[PDB]
Parts: sequence; C-alpha cells; structure tokens
Amino acid sequence: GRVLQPPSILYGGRNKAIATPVQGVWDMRNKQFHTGIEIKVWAIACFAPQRQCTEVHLKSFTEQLRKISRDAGMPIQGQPCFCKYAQGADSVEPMFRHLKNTYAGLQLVVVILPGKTPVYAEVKRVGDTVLGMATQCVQMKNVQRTTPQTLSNLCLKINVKLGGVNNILLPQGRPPVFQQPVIFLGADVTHPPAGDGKKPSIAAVVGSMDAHPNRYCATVRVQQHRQEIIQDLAAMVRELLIQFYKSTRFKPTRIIFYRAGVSEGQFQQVLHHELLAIREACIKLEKDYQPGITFIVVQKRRVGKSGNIPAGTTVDTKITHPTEFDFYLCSHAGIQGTSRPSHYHVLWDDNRFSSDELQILTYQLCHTYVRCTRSVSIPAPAYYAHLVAFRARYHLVDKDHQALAKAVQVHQDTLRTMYFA
RNA sequence: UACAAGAGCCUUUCUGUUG
RNA sequence: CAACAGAAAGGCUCUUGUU
Ligand SMILES: [Mg+2]
Repeated sequence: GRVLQPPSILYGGRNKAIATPVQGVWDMRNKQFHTGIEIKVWAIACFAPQRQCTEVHLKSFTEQLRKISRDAGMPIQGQPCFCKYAQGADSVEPMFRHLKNTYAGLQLVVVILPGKTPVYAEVKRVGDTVLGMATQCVQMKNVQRTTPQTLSNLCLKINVKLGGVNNILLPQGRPPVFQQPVIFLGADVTHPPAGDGKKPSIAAVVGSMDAHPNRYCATVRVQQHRQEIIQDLAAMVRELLIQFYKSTRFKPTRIIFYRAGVSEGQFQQVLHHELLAIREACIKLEKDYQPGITFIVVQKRRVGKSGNIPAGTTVDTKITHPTEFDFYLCSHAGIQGTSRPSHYHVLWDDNRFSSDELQILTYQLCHTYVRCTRSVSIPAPAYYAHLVAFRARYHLVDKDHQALAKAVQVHQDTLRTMYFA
C-alpha cells in the first residue's frame, strides 16, 4: 500500500537524541526520556514464590533496570524503600495501604506476578478505584532473565505510570491538529461472558490531557448485561473535558473518538446515541459550546522472515463493499506467522480530518504507545480504552448500574495518573 | 501479567445458504 | 428443530527475541 514514514521520536535528556523506528521497532540505548521524572520514592513487591524468583534475582533486575534507566535519562536514586513478600488477593489490601500511607509523594507501585492469577485483578482494582495510585506488574519469567528490550519496555511503562512523559514525537512532523489544544478519547465495551445473564457490561472511556499525546485520563461505568451502546457517555466525557480544562488550561477545538469492542452489524447503534451523548456532555458544560467530533471505529480484526504486511498499508478494494465510506486501513506489521493487525474505519467525521492526516495521527499514536518500543496494532487511546475496559473486568471480581457502578469509579487523583499505561 | 502478533480447544452471541 | 458456514466476546496452553 503506502508505508507511512514513522515520526521522529524525541527522546530528551542531555543528548536530546532521536530514536527513529526501523522495521517498526526502535532501539532505546543512548536515548534519554523527554520528561523523565526523578524517582524519589518507589516500591517493589514480590507476589511470585521465592523458590522461582529469588531476592538476588530481584536485586539484579532492580540494578539493571536502574542502570538502563540512567541511560534512559530517568534517575532512580537509591535502593527501593520497600521490598517484601506476600501472596494472595487478600494480602493485596494491607501492603498496598501501607505503601499509600508510608511514602509521601509516592507515584508508582511495582509488583511481580507468577502468571494468570486473580492477584493481578486485586492489585489493579485497589490501585485504580480504591486507593489511588498507578500500579505496575511484570511476569515472573521476565525478571529472571532480562533482555535489554525487556528492561526498555518495562522502564517506558514505569516512566509513563509515574506521571512523566516517555517521549514526545516530532513537532515539525506532527499533524496540524496539534496547533490547537485537542483531545483524543477512546471507548471500549467488554461484554459479560456467555451463559451469564446477571453480570453488567462495561463502558470504558479514556481521553488526553496534554498537547503531546502522551498523558491520558480515564474512567469506566457499568451498564446493562451485554449492552453495546455506552450508557452514560455524557457524564464521563464531561468529566474528561473538565479534567482537560484543568490540565491544559484551554478548551478543546478538535476532539477525536476511537471506538472498540463493537461488532460490525451495529455501528449505527453505537453512533446515534453516543455522539449525541457527547453533545449532551458538551452543551451541558458551557453555553454555546460546540466543538467538532469525529467518530472512527477500531477492531484488532514482504517484512522480515515471516513475510507479514508492512505497517501503514493502504487498500480500499477487494475486502469490503464498494459503496459506503468503508475506509479500510491498518497501521501495524506482524512479527511471526500471519498478520491480522487491526482495522480502523471512518464513518464520516466532522473535524474534516483528511485521510493522510488521520493516518499520520493513528501511526503517531501507535508510536505513542507507552508500553513498548514498537509501533502496534491499534492506536494508543484505543489500547487505553481496551485495557481500561479490562481493568473494569478486574474491578467487579466478587462484587444494570448500582454497587457495580460504584466499584469501577476511578479515584480522584487516578484520572490524572496513567494507571493503564 | 515488558510489549507484540500467531497457533489449538470450548462456549454462547450475531448475520447468510438450506431447513 | 437440525445441518455447511463467517464474525464477535470470555476462559484455558505453546513458541518467538524483538538490543
Ligand atoms: Mg475487549
């Protein structure tokens, strides 16, 4: 198709070097973070068993991550003040509350986990809706034997979960939408599993709060079992809008809406409500308040040895209907096996986002993914909506819209924190 | 669950042919 | 009611070296 040029990532620090992505992945060595915030207090925790991951292994991992963060322009000064052992979801509460009420100004908690466990669910719920700080989790097997890319992606997640900026992108190469303070919002619905007629559905929304699209702000509300539409989009979009006004000190001119977790057969079903609900968020805030709203939908539905499609390939024929918009685009290159990256579609939009500018923006947000040094399948706000919806699945563990709604409400300084990376 | 797709199995949901 | 499907959403179980 049309392999779009990856933007120049502006790594900061003293060198202010640029890590240009090659084949979808960029190196992190000799590159320092743009707004790598100094780590004064931080805590590591061992929920993995001692027989598998040991204290020497954890100390070596901590030392190597600190040394690769010094190369990343992210000073983690001194040994971590907390390193203890615990296991179970019931042991999540006292340790996490201690880490809340012992280190003033603490911004991130780090835990290690063996595998698929509800302890991950409990720490995510306690961090994002009960206590109010970002939580970082890393698998057992990736702490024992640390590749440099492991520590690089981990340290990007650490830096973005503190509240700093990993790397802003090319300002002269950024799309002109950044010429005004603008917002990017993502939404995702994760339905209850089949055979269960009482679990509530999930309505998760994320939205930016900075000029460079590195800092976001999210919340989620429950709704009717397997409800495709978003129940209360006005309330949480208004919350994100007032958070944006607090943060950037300017009202948005353009807002962008990414849709995820929606089947192809009911797109209009989630349009006519939700866009209007966005208007219900915008009219009810200020008088004569009418910014432009775009509605595009994302679905995770040659290069290397595997011969996967290159990132950014454009094709508008032989897959979908000749009529309708049906703007068939993808912005990711596979690694091994087969390539089924993602599927972005434009309904009509209103901000007059041109195709090249919107494709530049979604590729930039794919590079603005703050969890790895790679261009990825779905954009950053779509990923944040997906993972915040996942966190909502971890918020109703052993718990319409009632108690459920109040068990998924994001804590007051957790919207301004990037708990979801 | 550093990230990233891939592959195997079970639902239970929605659109087709037939019924 | 059943059958040949395609798509969505969960749960599991295996691999890659992307520095
Ligand atoms: Mg989902």
